[PDB]
Amino acid sequence: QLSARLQEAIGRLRGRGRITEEDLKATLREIRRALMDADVNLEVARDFVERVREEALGKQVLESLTPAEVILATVYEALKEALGGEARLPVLKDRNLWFLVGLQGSGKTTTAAKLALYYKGKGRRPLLVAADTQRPAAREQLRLLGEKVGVPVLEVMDGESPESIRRRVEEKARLEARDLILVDTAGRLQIDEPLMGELARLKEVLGPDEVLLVLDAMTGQEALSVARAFDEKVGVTGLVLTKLDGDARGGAALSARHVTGKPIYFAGVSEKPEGLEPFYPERLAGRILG
Amino acid sequence: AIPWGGNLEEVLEELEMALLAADVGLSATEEILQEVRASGRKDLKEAVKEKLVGMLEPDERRATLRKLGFQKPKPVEPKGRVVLVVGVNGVGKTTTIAKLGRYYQNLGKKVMFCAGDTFRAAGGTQLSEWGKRLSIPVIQGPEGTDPAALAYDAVQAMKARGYDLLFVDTAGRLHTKHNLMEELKKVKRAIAKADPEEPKEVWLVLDAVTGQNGLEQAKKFHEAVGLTGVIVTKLDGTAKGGVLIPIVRTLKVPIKFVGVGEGPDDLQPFDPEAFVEALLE
Ligand SMILES: Nc1nc2c(ncn2[C@@H]2O[C@H](COP(=O)(O)OP(=O)(O)O)[C@@H](O)[C@H]2O)c(=O)[nH]1
Ligand SMILES: Nc1nc2c(ncn2[C@@H]2O[C@H](COP(=O)(O)OP(=O)(O)O)[C@@H](O)[C@H]2O)c(=O)[nH]1
Ligand SMILES: Nc1nc2c(ncn2[C@@H]2O[C@H](COP(=O)(O)O)[C@@H](O)[C@H]2O)c(=O)[nH]1
Ligand code: ALF
Ligand code: ALF
Ligand SMILES: [Mg+2]
Ligand SMILES: [Mg+2]
Repeated sequence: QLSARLQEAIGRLRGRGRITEEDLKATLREIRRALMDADVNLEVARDFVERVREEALGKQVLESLTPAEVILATVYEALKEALGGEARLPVLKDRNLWFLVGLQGSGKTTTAAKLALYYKGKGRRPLLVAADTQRPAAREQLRLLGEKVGVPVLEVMDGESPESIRRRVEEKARLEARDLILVDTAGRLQIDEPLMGELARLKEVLGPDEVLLVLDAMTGQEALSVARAFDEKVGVTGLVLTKLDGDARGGAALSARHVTGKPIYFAGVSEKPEGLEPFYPERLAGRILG
Repeated sequence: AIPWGGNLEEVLEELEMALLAADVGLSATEEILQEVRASGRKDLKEAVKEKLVGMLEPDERRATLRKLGFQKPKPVEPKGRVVLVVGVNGVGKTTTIAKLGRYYQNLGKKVMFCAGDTFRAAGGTQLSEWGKRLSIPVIQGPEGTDPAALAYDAVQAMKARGYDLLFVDTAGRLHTKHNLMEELKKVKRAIAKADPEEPKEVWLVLDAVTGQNGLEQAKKFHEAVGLTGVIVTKLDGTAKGGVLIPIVRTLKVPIKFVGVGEGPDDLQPFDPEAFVEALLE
């Protein structure tokens, strides 16, 4: 399963007995390069191999008779941990309101319907909220998806205030006894201050319990910078990684976790409402390294 | 920024980290740095800019006039009447077609849209809304209709009406899905079935935030349908669209336009120099 590059780096060192510190640094340099190829941000990839270095030495890799096995195990182990360790799903309570936030076209509208269907199946009574008034047909988009998964959709009006939104949502959720409110917000640049302000004010007024950063698996080096800005300017609580049905390696997930420390709750694995899975750190660790 | 005028080693070290942060990739970054190191020039700034602009140029004449110390723009003309727009999910294909329509209606062309995303919820309606806003006729069908059949009807309608340009939208698809790539191929043939000369342009849409997967997108779509052009969207963001360097280097597909917003005017013809400048900013 391992990548061409890493098959060589570790293969080199098998059967040689003990290895030198130079051999370690040479290896860690190849792991670094491999992570950058897997779209891990370059500062994060630097820090990641420095973490590996400490752990490998803390396993006395210099004295080991199978040090290439030690190194490779420690990469697999450190990357799994850095991606969250074990599968972790959100903890729901009696009242639940979540935002879906992020960059343009990352999969927020589609993911909202996926979550609605997922939680419907678990006795939740979701409400979808079409809060994107700019993207053409965006409200019809979520309405059609809502109809497919058998979940109601509240559609925000043009120029409607957050206060008026809170009001109509509180009203419908109560009158319909709905305990999972899914707010689909428009994609925006992390540097677009008025729109990042709009999102912070919407958070301020609506008080979501979760704010899910929807991140496309093919996102490159800006992932760090994007995750940081959303979390500083708005405050993120969790992550959804989309388009994992592609062949992008998904290194942006490590960048996002590195700078935010937030869990990656879900994976998106198709265009259809069924295409949702719990996220498994180990599974993506393998993907990044393969 | 990159501290030009610093010692050689610090300049090259910063340039490496710049290209890598710009998503240019390990391979291409290595390519560029070896030759900048080899060609040994004091004017590192001018030497790098020349080479980068050089990959992103299918044309030595502009470089010739540049280095002769002479400068002209000139609007992008598609080679034929049908432009087929392709790429993966959420990259900006529909939004970009609307921008092209605004761009060409401003040059006085008769433009038609084919709303060929018959898969995604409101996939066709979305382009329909843009057609209304720009007063551009839109050929569309119900969700689930064969996009090849629709593409066919759209070329036929374009021909019947004496229109200059037809932009065929297509549903976003991942390049790992062979059946969707074959469907894409089938849409292309449907076009040629209505007019053998067409499509003269096949334009890939590429999102600027995309890292190294963008090269795999370009290779795989190229193989399926033959790219003639590439549009890079969301360049109004912090990302630099660096994966274009490996794309143009390896495939030699020209960059047609850049997308810099969510409105209809937020399109510009590609400027290799303004791009390289921003890349190293
Ligand atoms: N293949 C695949 N496509 C996805 C996934 N999630 C979203 N998409 C597609 O990506 C495109 C952008 O999605 P959309 O939800 O409209 O983006 P938004 O602007 O974030 O709301 C749509 O064509 C979706 O079908 C996924 O997990 N896999
Ligand atoms: N900021 C910015 N957003 C863009 C650009 N091009 C497209 N988008 C946005 O990306 C999202 C998805 O684009 P869309 O045209 O639906 O993608 P498609 O799935 O390829 O048809 C929408 O929110 C667009 O407005 C651009 O150049 N800049
Ligand atoms: N763009 C796109 N189209 C799809 C997808 N899944 C199904 N379709 C459309 O639906 C047709 C087949 O549907 P399916 O039989 O796979 O349910 C395909 O030929 C394609 O046009 C997808 O993930 N993306
Ligand atoms: F196009 Al979006 F959220 F970015 F609907
Ligand atoms: F949502 Al698309 F092409 F991916 F319109
Ligand atoms: Mg949306
Ligand atoms: Mg579209």
